[PDB]
Amino acid sequence: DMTSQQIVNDMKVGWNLGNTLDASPDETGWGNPKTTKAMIDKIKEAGFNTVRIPVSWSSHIGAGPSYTIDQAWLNRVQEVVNYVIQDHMYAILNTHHDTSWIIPTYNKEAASTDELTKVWGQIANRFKDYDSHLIFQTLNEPRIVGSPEEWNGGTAESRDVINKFNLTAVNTIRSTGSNNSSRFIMVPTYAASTATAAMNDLVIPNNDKRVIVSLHMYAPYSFAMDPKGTSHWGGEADKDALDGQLNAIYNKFVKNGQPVVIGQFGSINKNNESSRASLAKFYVSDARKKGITTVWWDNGKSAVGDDNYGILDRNNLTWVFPKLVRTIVN
Ligand SMILES: [Cl-]
Repeated sequence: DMTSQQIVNDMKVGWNLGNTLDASPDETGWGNPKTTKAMIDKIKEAGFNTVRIPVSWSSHIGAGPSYTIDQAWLNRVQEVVNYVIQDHMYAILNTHHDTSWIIPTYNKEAASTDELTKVWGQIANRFKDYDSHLIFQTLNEPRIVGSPEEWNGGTAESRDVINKFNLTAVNTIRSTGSNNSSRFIMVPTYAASTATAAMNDLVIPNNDKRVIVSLHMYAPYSFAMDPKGTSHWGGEADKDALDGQLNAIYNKFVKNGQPVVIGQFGSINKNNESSRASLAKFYVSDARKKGITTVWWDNGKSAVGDDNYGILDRNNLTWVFPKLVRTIVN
């Protein structure tokens, strides 16, 4: 009987198993160890209630027109889903670095739609009997790689085609029955962008009451993502800018009865844990006041500088940034 907003609130706060099943050609390909139950237990013990499990399917899909997903890969994905589910957390299962075959142009739409139907049909069938703690996310950051608008919310054409892709995925999921008839489903804007036009052009498939919007927002960019940007965050201007961004999401979606999960946020290590914790504390608390649940991007990289978003050392089961983790889960 739960509503989408009740689900989002129950999810509380999440952690991404990044650079893992989303790596290629296999789980260890980008330097992370094979995931264990003990790693996921650490997540639960810290107080997270959601794990997002990004999965890149491309390397595991056979030739058209069957597009068969390798059974051993599905079996491994299910092992990882089970770590999370057996710990009584929400699991988000997606498609991830799949832009090679998911291409949002009118010219590529028919072929991508067909493959999405075949691929989501197999994923959904395998996972159909899980309860509502398993959430499907149709697409990660669907976009045209290399286009000028890739990180600016796309174009009218690509935003239109993404709506068709999300609709195809939702219909395919629901068509498989069992608990997929009522499973909660996350769908992104173009690139999961918070750009005004990306959010304005999103159409919820079938106006389905069990669809949640997925957005990614590593704000503020210069502090959080840019290795050349400032290493300090705090104070009234920084709070005002972030509150403004969260309020735009609240005003567009949440206030109108459309729930939102920020399925990726985070900051890189600039030897600046205090600033990173100040940011996370404000981000998570202000998002929650606006009904929005957040999910930290952890790629297993905790050295200093570019792309080091990891906060758990998976190899020795140690939280590297203990003040930061505590601000995320409080
Ligand atoms: Cl200031």
